[PDB]
Amino acid sequence: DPFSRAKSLLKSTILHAERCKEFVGNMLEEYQDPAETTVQSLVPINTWGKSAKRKLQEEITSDPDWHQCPRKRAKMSYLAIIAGSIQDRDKKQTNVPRAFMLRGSQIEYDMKATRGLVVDTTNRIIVGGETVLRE
Repeated sequence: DPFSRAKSLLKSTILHAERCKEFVGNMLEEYQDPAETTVQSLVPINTWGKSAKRKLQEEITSDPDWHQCPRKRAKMSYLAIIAGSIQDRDKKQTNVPRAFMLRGSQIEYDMKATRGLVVDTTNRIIVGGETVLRE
């Protein structure tokens, strides 16, 4: 199930800094990761990979301690999921989208966490309708 599968991954990364840092580094540099094939099943085939990796690298440069902050983890999780997604080899690479629909579904996934799978109201962080953090 794409929904439940996305929910599991994002909980593991948003709630755990060490796992999020590991996950992000593996997606950015393409090394083994337990969510490798999961990531590929969730994102439609796209041309966004290099853009996502640039974004990831800008963030690490500007704030090394990004993994300390839950809002940043959610954002970097979004970019990392795209960074490890299946790329269309025949098309020009293009800019990452701000949101996309999880593969084979109308489940929206938003980078700024306004809508869909991951929702951040500045009080809670809600993953798949389940509140996982509350300030």
